Amino acid sequence: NQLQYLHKVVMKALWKHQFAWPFRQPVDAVKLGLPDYHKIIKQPMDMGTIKRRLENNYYWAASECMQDFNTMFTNCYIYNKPTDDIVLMAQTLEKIFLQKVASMP
Amino acid sequence: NQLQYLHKVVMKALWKHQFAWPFRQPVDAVKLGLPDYHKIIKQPMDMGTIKRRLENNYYWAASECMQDFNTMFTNCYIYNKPTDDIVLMAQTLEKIFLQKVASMP
Ligand SMILES: Cc1nnc2n1-c1ccccc1C(c1ccccc1)=N[C@H]2NC(=O)OCc1ccccc1
Ligand SMILES: Cc1nnc2n1-c1ccccc1C(c1ccccc1)=N[C@H]2NC(=O)OCc1ccccc1
Repeated sequence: NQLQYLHKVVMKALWKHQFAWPFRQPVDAVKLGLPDYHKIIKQPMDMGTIKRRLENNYYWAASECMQDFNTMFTNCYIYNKPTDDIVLMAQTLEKIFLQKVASMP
Repeated sequence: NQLQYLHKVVMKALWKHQFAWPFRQPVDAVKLGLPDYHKIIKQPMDMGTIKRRLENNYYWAASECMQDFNTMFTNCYIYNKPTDDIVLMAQTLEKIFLQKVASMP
């Protein structure tokens, strides 16, 4: 019921979102040219991974899925500079995530 | 019911927590010697403010209170360096926040 909601309502909205594109797949540190990314960020996470996990019944509790969303956003804030656009993008998506989590069954 | 839960269960646990102390009052940029804090962080938030707001029935929806917790943690990640202790402290508290939010009525 709760994981159904996270998949059917929360992920549906965030995946579609205008600012979703950077978070749809794992950060490729080599392509992006970020040699220090995996030195700073120890637990990478992204929406593609969360989506697969929801589809394949990976999670046992809603909170596990919620923690993955949180880790995704947090990594972005920790690695990037405050003035970066990605930071505003993460904030916008996280706000919507928390709003819908408040309405979870 | 939901705001009661946020006050009685969520705030109760986080306020007591070992790592709560830096977040119990607004960041005093002058005392802490952070001249650029309010240039970078545009919406300051802290647990003291959230606690007063819960006590005084300030909030209309649980999500408003949840957004304040999120803003508090996010500010910490954006302003501080990745290796700072406060960053680990925020992560620990945020994990507990999200865990209890998953059990909200
Ligand atoms: C997700 C995520 N998390 N971080 C990043 N993405 C990301 C993932 C996939 C694609 C893009 C991005 C964007 C991005 C997103 C949107 C707009 C602009 C940028 N930015 C990436 N970070 C970056 O390029 O760091 C700059 C840097 C480089 C070297 C050293 C220090 C700092
Ligand atoms: C909350 C919160 N958010 N940021 C900070 N606190 C905070 C609030 C109240 C009290 C302490 C702290 C601690 C803290 C907390 C715990 C342990 C260590 C530190 N650190 C503060 N930041 C800081 O000193 O920046 C270093 C800096 C200075 C100048 C320039 C650049 C960077």
